[PDB]
Amino acid sequence: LTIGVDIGGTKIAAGVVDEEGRILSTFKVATPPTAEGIVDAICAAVAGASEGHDVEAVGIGAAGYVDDKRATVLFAPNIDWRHEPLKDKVEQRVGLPVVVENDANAAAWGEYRFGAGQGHDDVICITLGTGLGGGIIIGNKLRRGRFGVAAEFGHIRVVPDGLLCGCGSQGCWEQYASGRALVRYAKQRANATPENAAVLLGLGDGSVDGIEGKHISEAARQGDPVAVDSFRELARWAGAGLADLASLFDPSAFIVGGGVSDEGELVLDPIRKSFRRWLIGGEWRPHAQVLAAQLGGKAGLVGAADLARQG
Amino acid sequence: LTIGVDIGGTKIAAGVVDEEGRILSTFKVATPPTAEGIVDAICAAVAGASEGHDVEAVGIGAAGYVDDKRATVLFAPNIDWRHEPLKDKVEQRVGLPVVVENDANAAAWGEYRFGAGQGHDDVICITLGTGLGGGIIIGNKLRRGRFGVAAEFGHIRVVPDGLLCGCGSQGCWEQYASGRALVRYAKQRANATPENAAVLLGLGDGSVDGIEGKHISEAARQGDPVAVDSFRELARWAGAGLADLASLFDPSAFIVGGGVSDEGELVLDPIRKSFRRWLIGGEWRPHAQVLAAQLGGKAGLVGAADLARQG
Amino acid sequence: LTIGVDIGGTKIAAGVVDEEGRILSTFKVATPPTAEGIVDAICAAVAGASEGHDVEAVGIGAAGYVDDKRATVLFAPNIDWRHEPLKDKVEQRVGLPVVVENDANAAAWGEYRFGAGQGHDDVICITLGTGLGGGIIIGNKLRRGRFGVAAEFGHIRVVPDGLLCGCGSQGCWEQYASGRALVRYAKQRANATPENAAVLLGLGDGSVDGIEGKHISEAARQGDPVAVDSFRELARWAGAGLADLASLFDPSAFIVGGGVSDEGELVLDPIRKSFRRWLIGGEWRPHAQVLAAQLGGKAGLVGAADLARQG
Amino acid sequence: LTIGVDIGGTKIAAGVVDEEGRILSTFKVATPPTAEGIVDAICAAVAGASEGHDVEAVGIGAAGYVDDKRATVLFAPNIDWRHEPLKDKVEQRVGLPVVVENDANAAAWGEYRFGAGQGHDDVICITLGTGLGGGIIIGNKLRRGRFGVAAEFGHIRVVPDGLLCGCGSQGCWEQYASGRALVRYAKQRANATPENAAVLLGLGDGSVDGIEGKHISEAARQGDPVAVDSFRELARWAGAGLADLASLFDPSAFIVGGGVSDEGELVLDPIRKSFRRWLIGGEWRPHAQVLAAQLGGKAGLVGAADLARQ
Ligand SMILES: [Zn+2]
Ligand SMILES: [Zn+2]
Ligand SMILES: [Zn+2]
Ligand SMILES: [Zn+2]
Repeated sequence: LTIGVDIGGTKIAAGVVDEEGRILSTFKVATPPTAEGIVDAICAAVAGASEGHDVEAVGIGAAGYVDDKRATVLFAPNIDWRHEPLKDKVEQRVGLPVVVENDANAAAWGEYRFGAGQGHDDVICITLGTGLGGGIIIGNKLRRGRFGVAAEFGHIRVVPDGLLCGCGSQGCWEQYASGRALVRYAKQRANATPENAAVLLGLGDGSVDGIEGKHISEAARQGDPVAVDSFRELARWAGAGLADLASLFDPSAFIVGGGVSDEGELVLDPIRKSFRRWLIGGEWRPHAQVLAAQLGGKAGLVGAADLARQG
Repeated sequence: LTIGVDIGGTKIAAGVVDEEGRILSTFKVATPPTAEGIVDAICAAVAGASEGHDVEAVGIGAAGYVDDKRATVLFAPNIDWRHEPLKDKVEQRVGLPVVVENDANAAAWGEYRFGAGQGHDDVICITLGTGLGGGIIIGNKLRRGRFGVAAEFGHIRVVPDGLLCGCGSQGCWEQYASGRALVRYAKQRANATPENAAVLLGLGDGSVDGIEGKHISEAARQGDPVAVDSFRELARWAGAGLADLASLFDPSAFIVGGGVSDEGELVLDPIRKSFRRWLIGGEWRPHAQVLAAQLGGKAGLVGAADLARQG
Repeated sequence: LTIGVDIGGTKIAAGVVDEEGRILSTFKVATPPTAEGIVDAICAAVAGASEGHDVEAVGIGAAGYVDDKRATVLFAPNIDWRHEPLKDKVEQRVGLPVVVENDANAAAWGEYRFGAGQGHDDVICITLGTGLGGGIIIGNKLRRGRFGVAAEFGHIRVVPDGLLCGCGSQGCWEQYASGRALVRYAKQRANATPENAAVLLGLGDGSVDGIEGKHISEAARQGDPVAVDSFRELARWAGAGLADLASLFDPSAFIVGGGVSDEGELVLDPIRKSFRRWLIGGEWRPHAQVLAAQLGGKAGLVGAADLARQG
Repeated sequence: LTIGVDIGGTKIAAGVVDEEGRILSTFKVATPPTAEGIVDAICAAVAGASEGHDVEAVGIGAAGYVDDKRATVLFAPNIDWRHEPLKDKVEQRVGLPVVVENDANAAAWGEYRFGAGQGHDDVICITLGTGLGGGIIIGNKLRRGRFGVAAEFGHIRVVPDGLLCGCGSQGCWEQYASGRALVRYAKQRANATPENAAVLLGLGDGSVDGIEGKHISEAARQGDPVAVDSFRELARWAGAGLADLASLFDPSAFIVGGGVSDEGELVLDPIRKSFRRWLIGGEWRPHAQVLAAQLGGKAGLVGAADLARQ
């Protein structure tokens, strides 16, 4: 029995989780803008979620690069952590041992252990959020890398001299296949051909900026030409990438979750269909599966809890 | 005590390799023009290399996708081989256990176990030649992939819609970081500004296309502006690539070898400099060493012989 | 009243064309393998077509860089002409006044003066064949540029570090927007997803290699999915580019034509839809029309003739 | 005898320009925040400059898409203007006839008629500022295009699915060869190897983001390895471009001017050399000349002036 925490931009969330990934308790606080308030909000959230239960360790999913010690947040893009010991600060204050994991590595292990990855051995997970993140599992282990920063798939350059990424470099995959990307793609199309977007503009404020990640997903189901076109474009870079990861890792299966994948096979099919249409030498090689995530949002919590059991 | 085989375009070497990766007796045969005759020449070579030696097992470097069961060449670009059961074929006609490995994988592992990898756990190898290829070690074991076809690095797409590649896909990395690329960039630069290739051209037939691989590594070490600056361009693509593999697996070390690196730190240093510059991170995330391969060309032969002791 | 010449690769055709651009007599002659044999063959052609006809001039469509004096082929890619004085040669030997033009320019002028171009002042014609080619008409004149070599739209570099081109460069538009292109796209796709290209692979010989341009323009209208997707890919590069010519010259009408446009609204339409999708200034700038090319094959001859009317 | 006007984010300038492009007077008014106020400050500036002189017309340098009718500003990326009838509004409030030109096109014509274009026919002008803009001259006539929005070189896509542009499409040339681009390249390379940028970080504030356009040109003329390498990187894209315009227009000359070129052959020689390294089939074809722009900052103003006489 253990507790996991997903540190998710709007809300932090803690929970007591059994050996089969069942949430016995949830508790949530509004994420702080500050640096040190996160530690304070985390313990607050641990102490709320423990709720009488006899807890052994605590695993935290932080959105940022976490080290190979599973101890420190090396760098987050938003929140100012400079080599900040998060294990050390929280261990001394909730008494119990702590382990810190990359946010998506948590999700990755979450889906693999209790989700769509059950009964596979070699598995790559992607998540399509505002950005694009993931994790590896090879041989039944999470693979952090030697320094702890492995599978930062979002910043594999896809387009040289590409778009400015939120990380510094240009052309990162995260700027072409993601929730950010999707919206760019809508707006671009939307601006040129306003007519073939009457159902999609009719959802926001009517004007070319009122477009949001939700508006597209729905506007597409009702087949709004521009909406569905923006999924193709996404599906493209999405699939391209999967094919590149397929060339490098050759998994049994990719497991695509994310906010924009909790939409279903409106998105998942085109990407599976792009992947196939972009994989190399498929004639001779086995095609990996492109499965969707089962645990949706919960992944990282459960992932983190169970990752807090490993040595 | 075990034999390794390296199936070269010109010639097929079969050597006896000991526990410590030491070639005790190489033996050679010419590479016939047929597909089916190669299987004879492999046996012919394993015959003669094996004279008066207590041999246990035999590994084969295959220039194509090898499966996970390590027994068939699924597809080779230059040998007419399709689902060709090289293992069963040779196992039957030599009388000793056989494994078949990807040629890139053998050399990757050969370097990891007896070469430049010693004392590392997570390692990614590249070798630059006509092409680009390599292998992966994560946690002390070669990682072939779920289906046996991993680390086909050569073909991670680096330019969308880019240069035509021999795997039939546009924009692979092989096309930009490889002896073949090196040459292209020289031919372009030399043709733009002939005045700076006073030395480089003099080495070939004084002509526009005379340039060949060797002539550049010669012209470079002789401080020739075009030949030194072609290596700068090969560095950009080579490094930028490693920086991306650094995001995927984030190893403790890249090991960079093959024909193009035989020329030494003239080639490797500007790469190491490119790698550092393209690396996503900054001064928080630590850098993976870029080491020179030690076992030169014998990598494939040696490493194959060791992969013959696995399971 | 005047004769034009279409220097076809398998025959040479001289034609008598009136003030209203309608062909009277037409005399063809085998294309010889020798360079000056084409001169000889042009003169024979000219003679044979000028039967009891009051002929004033002879315009000649040459597929090379013609100069500003409309006289020398400065370079033909196939014919061995370097600085050939084709105007003075052919004048001397047939007694009539002569003028030489780029073959795309003849096509361009023909279509502006006798096709989709009528009632427009500023117009840009693109003809999609093995390559791309075109011509500028601005202020009702053809615009050869200072040195003669205007309008080589084929080789304006759309993908830096892209595809090696006949012109000797990488990433030229020609390689992305043309027959040669469409076919890549089909082959890449068909080999990726055999299942979907079942009609396309029928029309040829079963195999990926057996695919040919005309088989796709058919397999499309029967709605073969691979063959349509390949027409999307083309329409993307063709429109993307048109929208760049639109930002350069800002014409009243583009006129897309030549081999893979004479197929019709199967193609023009997606292009027209892809030009609007990529045009910048959606809501403010009027949209230039995308018209289909009325004269088909004929144009080169008809334009050459009529360009002979002035200087 | 006529009046040109130059509408610039900091100041508007309206001068009197004779037959040979010579400025005889110059008046200036600070540029107000409203769209509806620029209208007035322009009237103010023409009234201020037409002192004593017999002016026959006004030409106006609009920083935005102007139409074929030389009368409307269809959209400006800064000035809040949509289908603004600037010609009519001004004509009626000064009493002299007015024409409204694209600002790049004003500049082009000025340079072609009075500066480095002297004695050419087919000529393409590029000005290299915060962004890249320009104008096309073919057969001694500025070419505005069918709808007047022609010549907009800045936004030919050089890198597909590339950098975000201020027109909202990705990849535009403006994002790769321009004052802004120059800044980015400087920053990137000094962040990559600060040791070769000691001289340049000095001129700024020791710090990677304190880098600005002026700082770099000075750092290069003191041979600062990074400032130079960042004009190499500007040259690469600047020529590649000029090379593709060579392919389209084949002019007798490109005239490269504006903010970044103010620095001279330290910038143009890299470019002039890149243009050659990217020109298609340049042993058969004749090469266009790359020439330094003569009239510097004034071109737009002189240009607008003469464009009021065509
Ligand atoms: Zn990034
Ligand atoms: Zn490839
Ligand atoms: Zn070309
Ligand atoms: Zn733009």
